[PDB]
Amino acid sequence: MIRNKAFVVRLYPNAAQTELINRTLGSARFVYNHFLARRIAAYLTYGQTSSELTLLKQAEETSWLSEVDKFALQNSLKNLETAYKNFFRFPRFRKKRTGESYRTQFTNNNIQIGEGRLKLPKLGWVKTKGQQDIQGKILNVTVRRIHEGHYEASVLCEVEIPYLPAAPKFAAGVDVGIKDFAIVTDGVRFKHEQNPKYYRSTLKRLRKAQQTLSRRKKGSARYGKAKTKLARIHKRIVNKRQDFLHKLTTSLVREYEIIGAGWGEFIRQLEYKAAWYGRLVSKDRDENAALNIRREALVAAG
RNA sequence: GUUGGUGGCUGCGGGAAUCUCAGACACCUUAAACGCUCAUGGAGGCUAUGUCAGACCUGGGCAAUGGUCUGCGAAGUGAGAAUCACGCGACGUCGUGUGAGGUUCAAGAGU
Repeated sequence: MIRNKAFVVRLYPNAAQTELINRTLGSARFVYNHFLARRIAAYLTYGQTSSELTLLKQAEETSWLSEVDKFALQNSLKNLETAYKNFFRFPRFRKKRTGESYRTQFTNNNIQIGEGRLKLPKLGWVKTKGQQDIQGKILNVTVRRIHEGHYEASVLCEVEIPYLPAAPKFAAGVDVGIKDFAIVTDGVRFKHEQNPKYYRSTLKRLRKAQQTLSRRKKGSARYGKAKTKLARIHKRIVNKRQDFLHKLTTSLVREYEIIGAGWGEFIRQLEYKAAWYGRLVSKDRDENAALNIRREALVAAG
């Protein structure tokens, strides 16, 4: 019943509270590159990297590392350790991107949920919009920068999600459609889920944005504006796709107890919402393909 | 140089659709296309079809035929505005601070 959910709330920090977010993202990237260089030159362990980070915080040259939140740097070091272990079971550096995130752990109520505000360790009260009601213990907050004027805080909480009631239909055969995104079928009626509106149009706008960026000189101010616009259109495409898939998968979970482009997001959302709401997933051409998928999935399940 | 009817390009409204509002518009019963302003800039920008190859393809090779915009100024470059209500400061505006923003549905995300 207790599920880990990420109440992504749009942050609206002031000038100081966003300067600090920038200086913490840069610091988490810096303490990543520095210790990656140290690890590469070594051929360090968790204790060694923690001690060297503490010395850097006390170092005169890099004293500003202690200004940013400590949990961001600790989790940056943890991510570096995991990446190094995966490469051993020497990854590339971290490049300054538009979309960069840091996460802060929870300790002695350093992070608190306000009405239209969010409390963060070095930031104070950060104004938020669309604060979905939270009734669980905060685990960590992934303060991020989608692009220049867009910040978010994936407040990971342990909120007890309740299982949904009994479902009207027993299965929903879904398969990748040619024209439609997918065709669902309870078994008799073929509800063809058409692709979300203005999806080819927004892909065309994405191509125009990519062409505009490639026409500009890197490191320029107008190049920065075009890069931000490309990031905005990427975020808009992600929002449209994820909203289409959220609505489709919630409709599938509510309407059907079983659910037999962006298909990766579709499958991820379907699986985690099936786990959350108490469902199961078994993992003429379109209609017959969907019917066969439904029949085989139901046979495998039972 | 037009009172009027439909359409969505951009900005805020957390997300999607829709809607107000605002910056521009576009056609005339049609439902498509497009963000805008100023300065600089000086010849290119967009698109359809063909190619495996400019969104270059995989040390080798291809970048063709048309339409469309464009010297009445393209790309690039620098600077700006784009919801509402209260104040504060300075000359009806400009900054600056705070607050609010409709309906339905939805909302785990990240290296």
